[PDB]
Amino acid sequence: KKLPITRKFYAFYHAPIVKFWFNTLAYLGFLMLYTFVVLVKMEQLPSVQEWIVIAYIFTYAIEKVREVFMSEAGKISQKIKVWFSDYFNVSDTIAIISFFVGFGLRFGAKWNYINAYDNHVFVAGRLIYCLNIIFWYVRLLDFLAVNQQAGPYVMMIGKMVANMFYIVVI
Amino acid sequence: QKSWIESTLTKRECVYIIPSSKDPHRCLPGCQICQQLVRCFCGRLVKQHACFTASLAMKYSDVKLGEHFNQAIEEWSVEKHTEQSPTDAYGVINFQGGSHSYRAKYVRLSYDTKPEIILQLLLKEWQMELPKLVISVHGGMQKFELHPRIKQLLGKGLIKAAVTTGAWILTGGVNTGVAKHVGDALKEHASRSSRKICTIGIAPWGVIENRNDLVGRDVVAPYQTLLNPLSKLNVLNNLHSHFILVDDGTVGKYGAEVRLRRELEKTINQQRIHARIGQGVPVVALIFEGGPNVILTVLEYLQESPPVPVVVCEGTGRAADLLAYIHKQTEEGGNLPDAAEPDIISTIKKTFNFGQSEAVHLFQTMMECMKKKELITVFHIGSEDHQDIDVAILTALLKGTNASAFDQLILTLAWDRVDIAKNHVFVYGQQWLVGSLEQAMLDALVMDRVSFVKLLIENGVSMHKFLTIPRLEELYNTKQGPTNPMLFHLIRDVKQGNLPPGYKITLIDIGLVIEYLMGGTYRCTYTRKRFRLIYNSLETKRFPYPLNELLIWACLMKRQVMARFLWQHGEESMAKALVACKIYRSMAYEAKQSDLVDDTSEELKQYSNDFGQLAVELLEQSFRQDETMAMKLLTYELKNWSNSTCLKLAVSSRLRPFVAHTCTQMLLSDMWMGRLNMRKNSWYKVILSILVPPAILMLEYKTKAEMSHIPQSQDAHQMTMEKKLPITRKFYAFYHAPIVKFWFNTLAYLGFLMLYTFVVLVKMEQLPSVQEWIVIAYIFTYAIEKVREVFMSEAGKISQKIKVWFSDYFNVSDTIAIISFFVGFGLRFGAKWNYINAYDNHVFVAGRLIYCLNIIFWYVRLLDFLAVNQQAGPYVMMIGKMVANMFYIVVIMALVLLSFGVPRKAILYPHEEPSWSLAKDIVFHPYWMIFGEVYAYEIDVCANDSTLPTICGPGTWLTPFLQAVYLFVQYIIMVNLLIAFFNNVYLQVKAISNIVWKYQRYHFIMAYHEKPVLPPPLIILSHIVSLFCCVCKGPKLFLTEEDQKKLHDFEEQCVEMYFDEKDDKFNSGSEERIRVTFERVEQMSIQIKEVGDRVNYIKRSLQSLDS
Amino acid sequence: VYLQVKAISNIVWKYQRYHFIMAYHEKPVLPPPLIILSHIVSLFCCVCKGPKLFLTEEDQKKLHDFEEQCVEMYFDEKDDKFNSGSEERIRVTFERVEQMSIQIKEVGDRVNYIKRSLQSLDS
Ligand SMILES: CCCCCCCC/C=C/CCCCCCCC(=O)O[C@@H](COC(=O)CCCCCCCCCCCCCCC)COP(=O)([O-])OCC[N+](C)(C)C
Ligand SMILES: CCCCCCCC/C=C/CCCCCCCC(=O)O[C@@H](COC(=O)CCCCCCCCCCCCCCC)COP(=O)([O-])OCC[N+](C)(C)C
Ligand SMILES: CCCCCCCC/C=C/CCCCCCCC(=O)O[C@@H](COC(=O)CCCCCCCCCCCCCCC)COP(=O)([O-])OCC[N+](C)(C)C
Ligand SMILES: CCCCCCCC/C=C\CCCCCCCC(=O)O[C@@H](COC(=O)CCCCCCCCCCCCCCC)COP(=O)([O-])OCC[N+](C)(C)C
Ligand SMILES: CCCCCCCC/C=C\CCCCCCCC(=O)O[C@@H](COC(=O)CCCCCCCCCCCCCCC)COP(=O)([O-])OCC[N+](C)(C)C
Ligand SMILES: CCCCCCCC/C=C\CCCCCCCC(=O)O[C@@H](COC(=O)CCCCCCCCCCCCCCC)COP(=O)([O-])OCC[N+](C)(C)C
Ligand SMILES: CCCCCCCC/C=C\CCCCCCCC(=O)O[C@@H](COC(=O)CCCCCCCCCCCCCCC)COP(=O)([O-])OCC[N+](C)(C)C
Ligand SMILES: CCCCCCCC/C=C\CCCCCCCC(=O)O[C@@H](COC(=O)CCCCCCCCCCCCCCC)COP(=O)([O-])OCC[N+](C)(C)C
Ligand SMILES: CCCCCCCC/C=C\CCCCCCCC(=O)O[C@@H](COC(=O)CCCCCCCCCCCCCCC)COP(=O)([O-])OCC[N+](C)(C)C
Ligand SMILES: CCCCCCCC/C=C\CCCCCCCC(=O)O[C@@H](COC(=O)CCCCCCCCCCCCCCC)COP(=O)([O-])OCC[N+](C)(C)C
Ligand SMILES: CCCCCCCC/C=C\CCCCCCCC(=O)O[C@@H](COC(=O)CCCCCCCCCCCCCCC)COP(=O)([O-])OCC[N+](C)(C)C
Ligand SMILES: Oc1ccc2c3c1O[C@H]1c4oc5ccccc5c4C[C@@]4(O)[C@@H](C2)N(CC2CC2)CC[C@]314
Ligand SMILES: Oc1ccc2c3c1O[C@H]1c4oc5ccccc5c4C[C@@]4(O)[C@@H](C2)N(CC2CC2)CC[C@]314
Repeated sequence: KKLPITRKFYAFYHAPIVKFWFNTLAYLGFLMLYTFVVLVKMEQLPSVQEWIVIAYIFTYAIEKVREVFMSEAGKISQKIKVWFSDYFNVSDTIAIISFFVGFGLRFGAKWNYINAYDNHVFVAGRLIYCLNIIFWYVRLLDFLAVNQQAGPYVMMIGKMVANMFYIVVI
Repeated sequence: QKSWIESTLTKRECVYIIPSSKDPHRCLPGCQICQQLVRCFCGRLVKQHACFTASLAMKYSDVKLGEHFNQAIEEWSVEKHTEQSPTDAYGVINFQGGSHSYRAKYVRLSYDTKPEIILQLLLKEWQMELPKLVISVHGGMQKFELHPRIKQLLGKGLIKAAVTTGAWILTGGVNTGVAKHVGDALKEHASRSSRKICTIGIAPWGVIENRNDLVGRDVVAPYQTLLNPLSKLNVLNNLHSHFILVDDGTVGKYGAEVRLRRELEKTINQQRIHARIGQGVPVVALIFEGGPNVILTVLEYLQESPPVPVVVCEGTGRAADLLAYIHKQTEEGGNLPDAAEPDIISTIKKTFNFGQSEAVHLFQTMMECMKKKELITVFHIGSEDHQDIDVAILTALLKGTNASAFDQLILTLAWDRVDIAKNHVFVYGQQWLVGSLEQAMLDALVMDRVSFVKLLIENGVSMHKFLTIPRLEELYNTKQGPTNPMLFHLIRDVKQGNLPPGYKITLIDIGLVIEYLMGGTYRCTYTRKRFRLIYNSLETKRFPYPLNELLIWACLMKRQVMARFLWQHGEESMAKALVACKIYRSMAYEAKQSDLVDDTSEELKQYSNDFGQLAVELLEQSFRQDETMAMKLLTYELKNWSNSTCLKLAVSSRLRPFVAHTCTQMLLSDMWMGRLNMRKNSWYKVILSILVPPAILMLEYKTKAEMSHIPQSQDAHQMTMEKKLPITRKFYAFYHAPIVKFWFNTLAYLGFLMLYTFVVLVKMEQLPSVQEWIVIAYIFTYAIEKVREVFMSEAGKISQKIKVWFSDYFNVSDTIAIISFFVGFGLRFGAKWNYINAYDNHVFVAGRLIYCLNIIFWYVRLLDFLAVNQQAGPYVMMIGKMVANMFYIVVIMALVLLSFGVPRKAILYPHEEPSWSLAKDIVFHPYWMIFGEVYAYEIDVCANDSTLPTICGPGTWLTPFLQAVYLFVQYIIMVNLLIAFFNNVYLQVKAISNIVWKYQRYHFIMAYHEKPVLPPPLIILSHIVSLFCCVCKGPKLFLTEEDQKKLHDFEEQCVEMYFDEKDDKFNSGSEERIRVTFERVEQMSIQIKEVGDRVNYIKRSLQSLDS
Repeated sequence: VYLQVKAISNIVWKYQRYHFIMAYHEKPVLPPPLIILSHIVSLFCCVCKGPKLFLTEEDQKKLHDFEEQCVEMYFDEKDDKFNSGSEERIRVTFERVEQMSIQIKEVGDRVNYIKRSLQSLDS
């Protein structure tokens, strides 16, 4: 029993297994809040739950920018071509961009003060939230794919969609 | 200085320069030519010494002014005027890659190295193993060219002597003469056996080329093998591993190592060959094509204590062949044959020109080498004489140097060579001492020498007289063999942690390990009263069954090859295999629950499955011979294994293929019948006879002779010892049959559900109805019986009874069902009634609703009753295995569910306060869509035929698109993925479920021998009697003594038939017949070509006799 | 199509654990609501100022000996499996029985050259 006290904290928080659950628990708490935001009535100013959501997706987007620039290959345009080759990285790009399109229409709109959803710009911003949240539930399969048993089925669903295309066309 | 070589080893330089004899060559101006060409008497010339002290003396003219008083010219000895100095050389001498990389080492040491220092060099520093044989090859330098035929035999024989004994081969090192032919033997038959072969070349630092390239402290130097045309010097041989290099003067001066190599042989022969054998390492001398100095070396070996023997070859043709010819024309140790000395000395001088003067001096050496014939082994090639020189090398260490046959046998034991021991130690006429063969057995068991245990048993050693208590104390307490590092962890677990540092293990301690591994109520023969008292006293000091005692030993010491051998010898073969399956299995479970750097649990688990497979294959062999006698083998007490049972041992091991084998299933099917002959009855008749007790007496039963293979109770046996079976016996036979106890509980259980379904569907008043009290009386008395199953089951530890019982599915489900019933009955019964309207009391509602939910437990429990059938049972066990296997597909289906419900609720209902109804609404409708409900008129809420016209609003046109995607993913992808999952996993889950069903009929059927006759509404009558007879005051298979004798003869006969048909199936396979053809056609190709050469030796006389 | 897509999906899943696990050696400790604390530090230490397997010199030597030994064992067991197969043993039998048929017929002719001298030396 070696490893004094301040060494055992470095060992824990830098283990990849710990970084995973420490991102997973934060992601599940994110969806619980972002499910609350989208089911409950939205007022003019965002709620405290809704700012936490925005703070997540914003800071989550910065980390995706960092993964691109600081990955492997010296050529900057070669960093791009590798990263847009994965499924959920393309899905994150659509999810991050469409959120701030939706937050922009939501937040930067002239309110009515007599009845909500007479502003069609605010409706369109809210309805993008309701559709953007699908990206973030399907992303739980991305978290579920760490398991030895679940993982191969998640990768299987995509391969079966491609293989049955022409039966579905018929 | 970070160099063990520098503190111990020695270079040495000729610091004092004496010139050559008299003459500088040419070139009149004498003042320059004394430096240009005149050598030192060292041997090298004056410009290469460099002499840090005498470098200041070479400027005058040289060291040591002139004529120097001619007696003093010779004065250079290597002791006086040749100064020692540190290392200058060690490293890898890696040869330039030919076939492979071929590394080696070198030292460059002195001549005056002490014999203890050179021995310290080879072992510790160079990480070499202490050998078991030294083959010092000796011959003549530079001669050459064996024949091709003789090159294969002498090549193959030298390798198989060294790789099968782990030998050192001492050569000359340099590529001239012998080492060229030693290494070419290594070229042909290497098979990377340099791990076992360590050829050590002892050369000088003289005639070797590129000596200055090897200069360096810890230098991996490259070394070339190119035949230098202009040169005549010698290179090292590439296929050596270690080099010892001795310098007396310098380049030239071709001898300094003859003493040091010989003194190395003295040091090895003084070392013990093994830490159990007092005999020293033998040294042999192999003689190829020789020379004049060879004859002085051969004679120096024979004239010594100990007399090192000599092996001489022939066919090469030199002094080697002289020793072949001189030894041939000579009987036992007398002087000479008829006077043919002019024929001998003439043959001596054709090798080297001596000329009748000192060729006579060779003859006094040839008459002392014909003298000691017993230590000389000639290998005649051309008549397969003595079969492959590796036999003849190792046989030569046994013929001479007269010693005991014990000394001959234990020498072969260290070499791990039985074919020498069988064919040259166990020959006819050899006389043995009284306790020598026993000491050989004790050595062979410890050293893990299985094939010598086989040889000593065949040649007279009895294990009954051999294996004593103190000797078997030793077999556990050895580190001089392959030991188990796990046995010491098992001993401290049963002695509460005390561990003294010496700690000779006792057999009282081993028995506590066996009882811990076998588990349950196992009691070894070491921890009983009879053994402890005779263990204090120290024939009765021997064992009655020794091979039961060693088979446990071999398993606990993790010696599998020894365990498979000791299993085949002795009685009770199928039982010992099931014990060993249990012993390794328990050690495999202890290995995982222990902090070791070496797990070795997968090795033990494989060893457990090997003996388990042997048990199944003996049951299959016994079942084919006689079905009835094989069922007796499953259930007779063993009397040497704690009165246990081959079923009880296999069920303890969870060895499923034995319990699921058709022999045990016939036995379980026959214990189910009891004394009913259900081959000529029907299940209609058993049920009818439960309801009509006088219909019992119209049922065909089984006789005493039709039940000799079925275990019974003690008092049930008394009923059989006496159309037999009078009236009051036929009632005992019926109501105690397990098949009858089943239907008599099943009918009571179905009547229970019919009542408890009535109670829960019909209105409940304040006081319980008569139907409802019967229900309570059932579950109460049913709960008492479950408490009795826990306490009175198997294992003495009360908390271990708990852990086994909560491991089954329906026993956990019964616990929840029994507890939640009385929670519900408590809220139901013990509540203040209202008397104006029922179900205004929320405590009574909650009690009733628990009944409505508790009844699900009792319908699902009908699957527990349905699982007795051969066809339904495996499907019930299959349902559970399929739920576990499809978990992660269903999880994905649940995330797709939430991916749709959350946006649909968000789009369609934009004006919601926080409520727990939101959790309901995002799950509810999307779940029912999986099951056929499209909600057709709630799609497109803005349509005219919509049933939700007020939900139409901004953006509700998105939801038909969302639901189209949802159901495509659910039915068309995920439901069909789940159909496909079950199809392609069906066969291997149906198969596993059949074995699991067949395995657990044992615990099922053996439970109904202990259950009472009477069902769980009336069972309280049986629990009064069970307390009455216990305070006031399982089954066995009975056999008479003439049926135990017939059973032991059956067990022995079926094992004999097992190994015979196993050997006949192997020897009659196509794989084995092809290779024995391959090996015989190989030998026939050798002979016919060699007979084809003899018949060509015939036609030389045809031309002669035709003349 | 289940078995061959389930099989391909297992290998693809196992392949991409590398890019997955080696990504989490470079990700920050702290999750994406609080990760902005880690991006300040990452810009602080960069402007102001992957993993390796360390081995001592006596462990590199033990590793190179292991690599060499396992390659030697590879070609030996590859040659022993080929020379011990039923296909190769039949043909080496085929080629030797062919040569033995040649020799015995040709030794069978020599022994017929012997019986010419039997009638001679019997006379
Ligand atoms: C590696 C790859 C993955 C990473 C991708 C990361 C990049 C993601 C990129 C995201 C950018 C997406 C576009 C932003 C929105 C513009 C469009 C729009 O509809 O605007 C609207 C809002 O117009 C405004 O002026 C208010 C916007 C407030 C700020 C929020 C948007 C920017 C945040 C971005 C933060 C992202 C940064 C994340 C960190 C880097 C315009 O319409 P309106 O004004 O509402 O209506 C006018 C009429 N009315 C007033 C009568 C109603
Ligand atoms: C091997 C393993 C398997 C075997 C497991 C076997 C053990 C199973 C264990 C079972 C025990 C389970 C708990 C019992 C009920 C207590 C909880 C409860 O809600 O009580 C209620 C009844 O309170 C009473 O005082 C009336 C209870 C009458 C007796 C029935 C319960 C005990 C029977 C147990 C017989 C089991 C023995 C079986 C044979 C051993 C309290 O609430 P209330 O008073 O209704 O309401 C008060 C307010 N009001 C008056 C205004 C309405
Ligand atoms: C073991 C394996 C794990 C299973 C998975 C997890 C299981 C899912 C767990 C879901 C959690 C439960 C949701 C209900 C939440 C509470 C409801 C409540 O408070 O009030 C509601 C009561 O309604 C009910 O109590 C009925 C709830 C709906 C039935 C759910 C069936 C399961 C379908 C899904 C199964 C697959 C799930 C797929 C997963 C994504 C009503 O609201 P109220 O405000 O009380 O009154 C409103 C008045 N009004 C009615 C007159 C209008
Ligand atoms: C980004 C990642 C963060 C990490 C997560 C932890 C940090 C986040 C934690 C807390 C932040 C909460 C916001 C602060 C304000 C509190 C007020 C409040 O919520 O009141 C509500 C109570 O609601 C709750 O108590 C929870 C509501 C969200 C549902 C999910 C809770 C769990 C999420 C996290 C934990 C699960 C973790 C699961 C995995 C282990 C009452 O409703 P209202 O607000 O009066 O009305 C709403 C109307 N409005 C919106 C129009 C105004
Ligand atoms: C504040 C309270 C905190 C706790 C609460 C939260 C609990 C935590 C969060 C979520 C639940 C997870 C708990 C079980 C984890 C088991 C460990 C395991 O084996 O993980 C495996 C999968 O690891 C994953 O992370 C799989 C995905 C789960 C997290 C993301 C949610 C998606 C699935 C659910 C979404 C909803 C489902 C639908 C119903 C609503 C990885 O391991 P393995 O390959 O099996 O091998 C074992 C060895 N190993 C671990 C070293 C790798
Ligand atoms: C108009 C009405 C429509 C009618 C119906 C028809 C339309 C609907 C049809 C199809 C919808 C399904 C979309 C998935 C298809 C992916 C295919 C694919 O290529 O996958 C790739 C990965 O992708 C995955 O592994 C997918 C994992 C996420 C699940 C998809 C979301 C579904 C659940 C949420 C839905 C919730 C529902 C509620 C929300 C609205 C794999 O590709 P590959 O072939 O293996 O290529 C080789 C590997 N390679 C990628 C590395 C090169
Ligand atoms: C625990 C194990 C026992 C073993 C079983 C045998 C012993 C059990 C046998 C008999 C016990 C019956 C109780 C005695 C009182 C009789 C009155 C009666 O029932 O009247 C009813 C007639 O109902 C019937 O005749 C049957 C009602 C139960 C349905 C199942 C019958 C078969 C169960 C057993 C045989 C099937 C065996 C199947 C397998 C071969 C009329 O209704 P009520 O009662 O006027 O109104 C109810 C209202 N209250 C409840 C609010 C008051
Ligand atoms: C190991 C086993 C543990 C068992 C623990 C025992 C649990 C005992 C628990 C509770 C005791 C209940 C007694 C009353 C308590 C105070 C409330 C009260 O008096 O009345 C209230 C009762 O409200 C309810 O909800 C009653 C039902 C609660 C039990 C819920 C099921 C628990 C068992 C799960 C299944 C078993 C699973 C177990 C399987 C393992 C209201 O009624 P009232 O007041 O009479 O008048 C009417 C309303 N009025 C006041 C407005 C007029
Ligand atoms: C008062 C009137 C009394 C009579 C009436 C009551 C009749 C009796 C009660 C019930 C019906 C059973 C009658 C058929 C029995 C056939 C015999 C047989 O082979 O049994 C097998 C299964 O044995 C079982 O017990 C299976 C489960 C049936 C009893 C429990 C009810 C669950 C299934 C139904 C629930 C509802 C279903 C849904 C529809 C509502 C066992 O045998 P085997 O492996 O096939 O091998 C034959 C050799 N052997 C017998 C030596 C082993
Ligand atoms: C919120 C809404 C939920 C949404 C849906 C999802 C939830 C529903 C999901 C699942 C429900 C099904 C439950 C059974 C699962 C058992 C799994 C298992 O491990 O089985 C074990 C035994 O178990 C059996 O053999 C089961 C036999 C009883 C049948 C189960 C009841 C179903 C019928 C009544 C239902 C009637 C319906 C009406 C009543 C309400 C076998 O385990 P194993 O893997 O083989 O392990 C190896 C062997 N070992 C055990 C010895 C170690
Ligand atoms: C894109 C694919 C090809 C399709 C091409 C064709 C379509 C072009 C694409 C999109 C069309 C978007 C506008 C259509 C609405 C017109 C009618 C209307 O007013 O509807 C509603 C508002 O609707 C809105 O305010 C729009 C909301 C924004 C939707 C965000 C993108 C949705 C698609 C996902 C992104 C796309 C990618 C998805 C992946 C495939 C009605 O609200 P209202 O105006 O207040 O009506 C009065 C109501 N009242 C009487 C009750 C008060
Ligand atoms: O092989 C077995 C053959 C027959 C039975 C069992 C066996 O094993 C048991 C087991 O295990 C299961 C696992 C999953 C699903 C069902 C079961 C079952 C069922 C069961 O509970 C059951 C019958 N009886 C009591 C019931 C009164 C008959 C007890 C023994 C039992
Ligand atoms: O083998 C892999 C094992 C585990 C994971 C991946 C693997 O490969 C990836 C990949 O590829 C897929 C293709 C089709 C369907 C699913 C995926 C996935 C999923 C995934 O996105 C995912 C987990 N994490 C991020 C998530 C935080 C965990 C990143 C890496 C990832």
